[PDB]
Amino acid sequence: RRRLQRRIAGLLPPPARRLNISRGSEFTRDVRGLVEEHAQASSLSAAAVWRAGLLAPGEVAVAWSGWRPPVFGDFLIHASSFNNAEATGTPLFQFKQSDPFSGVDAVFTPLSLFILMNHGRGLTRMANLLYDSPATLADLVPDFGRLVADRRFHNFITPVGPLVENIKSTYLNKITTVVHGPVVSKAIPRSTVKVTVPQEAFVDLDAWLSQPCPADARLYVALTYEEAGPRFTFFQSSRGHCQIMNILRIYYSPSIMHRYAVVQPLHIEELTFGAVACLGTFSATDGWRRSAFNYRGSSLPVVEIDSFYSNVSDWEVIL
Amino acid sequence: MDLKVVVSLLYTDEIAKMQQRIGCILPLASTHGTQNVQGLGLGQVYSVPDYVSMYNYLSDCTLAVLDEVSVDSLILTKIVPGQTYAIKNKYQPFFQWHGTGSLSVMPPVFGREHATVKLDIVFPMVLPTPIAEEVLQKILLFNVYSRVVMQAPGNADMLDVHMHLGSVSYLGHHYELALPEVPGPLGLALLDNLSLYFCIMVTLLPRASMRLVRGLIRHEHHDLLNLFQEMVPDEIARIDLDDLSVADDLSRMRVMMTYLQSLASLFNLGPRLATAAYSQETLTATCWLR
Amino acid sequence: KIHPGVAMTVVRTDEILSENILFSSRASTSMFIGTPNVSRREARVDAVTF
Amino acid sequence: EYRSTVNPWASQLGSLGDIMYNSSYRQTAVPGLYSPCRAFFNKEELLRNNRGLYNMVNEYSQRLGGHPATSNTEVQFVVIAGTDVFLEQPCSFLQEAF
Repeated sequence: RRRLQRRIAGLLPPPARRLNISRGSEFTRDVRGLVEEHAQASSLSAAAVWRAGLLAPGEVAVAWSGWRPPVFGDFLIHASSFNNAEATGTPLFQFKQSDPFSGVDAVFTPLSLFILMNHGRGLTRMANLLYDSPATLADLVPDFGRLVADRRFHNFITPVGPLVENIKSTYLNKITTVVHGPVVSKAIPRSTVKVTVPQEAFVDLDAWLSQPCPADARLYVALTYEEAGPRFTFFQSSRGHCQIMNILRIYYSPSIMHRYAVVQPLHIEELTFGAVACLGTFSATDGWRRSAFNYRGSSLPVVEIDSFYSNVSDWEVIL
Repeated sequence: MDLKVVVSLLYTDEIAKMQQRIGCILPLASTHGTQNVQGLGLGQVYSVPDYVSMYNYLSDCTLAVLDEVSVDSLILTKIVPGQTYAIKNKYQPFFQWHGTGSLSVMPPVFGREHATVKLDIVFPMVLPTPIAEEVLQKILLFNVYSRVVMQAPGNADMLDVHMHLGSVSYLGHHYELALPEVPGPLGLALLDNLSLYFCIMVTLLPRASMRLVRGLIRHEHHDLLNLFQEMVPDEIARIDLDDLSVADDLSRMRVMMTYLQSLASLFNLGPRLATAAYSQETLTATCWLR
Repeated sequence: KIHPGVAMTVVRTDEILSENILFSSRASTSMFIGTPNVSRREARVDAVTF
Repeated sequence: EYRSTVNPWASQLGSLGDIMYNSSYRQTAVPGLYSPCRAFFNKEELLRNNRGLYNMVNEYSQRLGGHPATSNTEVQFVVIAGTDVFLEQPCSFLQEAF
């Protein structure tokens, strides 16, 4: 019953919430013990692993903290269906193939997903520069035109979130994407990763309206059905999902009667005007710093959502 | 934190039957340390079968995978929305899972005898979301089409509703179903009340939509779309009544709004569980609460 | 079994399960070995994956 | 040097031996079967060897050169795994047949 006292001693101490520091230049051990968050990658020695403490159950502790470990979904795609000059921080989209036993999936980055839309009818210059032939991508979906024609394209693509690591294989490329959690790279210098989305495809919804500012302003994807070929736009907002559907209806108010005027809805399935999905949250203050993205020839403008927290949801239809 | 739950109670064939499903999930009664038999999954609700109460009970309590079965205990861990788990597709209606597909939990519509263990313990079905909503639609239209041919044989045919309702389809997977071909009228079947909600809301939708358009169009222009989409309905549903007792009309409107919201919260499948990387060779999948 | 108006050149291929001989000279490449590094990549509640 | 072709139904540009075989070789083709004469007919493969000899052989051994065929299966499929298969082929180098 005295061993229970040692057990409650090993179980008590929470992470340090307050710390009465005195001066800054002293750098006490207690404030170091507050600010030291354990690592994830270390050299391979049993003493080095013990100081890194990776053997601790669930969360890391040297023989809970409001922090979540990220999961890493793995995918396999053909080498021509992807360009190895893609950025690290770019969101990806899985298209479910129609074979029952598949093994090799089919993932589309928005640059690649653009040329599934343009062929059949700046940014499109780069999308044709990187993925040169649409025919190498027009076949990963077997029946694209029929699936657009009955407007069930959105429930076949589930977003998988941003990319992390691309081991540039020869034929069957293996990519790792974070479906959930803190988006952080698996590198030996563990460098920060910023999710990028191309600028012309990404319209802000905050300054589109031109006092309550929260910390987590979410990022929304939206596939929309146009008679001029469907479009993938992205959305930054600091609102609730209840607000995001109404303000997206008001934002798409020209395009709905555009499609209504050009194509009359003859059947009953064309009335779905696309859907939305929360891709996750990030910091509302330091959001969406612009940057540039060079291939060997050209440069498209591109946003950089920095320190992103990925969280996929399902599809909620715009109407 | 601490996640284990040790519940107290079996024999050798019970050991084998519970050992068959050591990767499946089932709900609990409370998030405590020790519990009894009665607090386990779907026992006190499913023994008259009724779907909407069981979906409410499944969204009510928490969920738990089980880990090990002893002679007198079942070691099981409840799931928390913090961290991730590893569960299995070890259900006798075998729906093949896929990568980054969201998994659902619906109460068992595939008969008692498939997803059960006779000691009682009733496990819920786990299956992905498009298969979930499609099997919901294809069991609901099966219900109303069975009730119609039990009422009127000249409105539909039995093989007419088995060429298109006995099978679900998802990425080439053309499964079959165990449809209850003899439901029996006056309720008394599973999904007897959900069709009875669906018909009432689809009956009160004209009285709702016309009253809403006539009440919204007098506020002259917040938007053009309420009159822009006046052409897309048929004119048969346009000129219906425009006059009723507003006591009766208000009561009908309140009941249709309540039943609509309950039905729309049920058509959302419930506790959505998200996968990350499924492995069919191991029959396991990374999963976490959403 | 009469000849038609056209002739055909069949084309096949063949698989030779050889047993090759990699021969290299001494001190060709100058490889650089790095320190091994362990890393946690998925942390569930039943068994962590290193 | 006394005859241009020895057969005029395949050596021509829009000939029978080209237009039923020389589609662009894709790994993501839904049929995906292995057609063994596609090394002798793919014009893009016929102009990948436009480079001189040294960078031809280094690009021949630095990867799987062009159009390999699978082993260990019943009917010969085109190569789609690529992780555990490894083979060199001179008929994707010197463009002849025995």
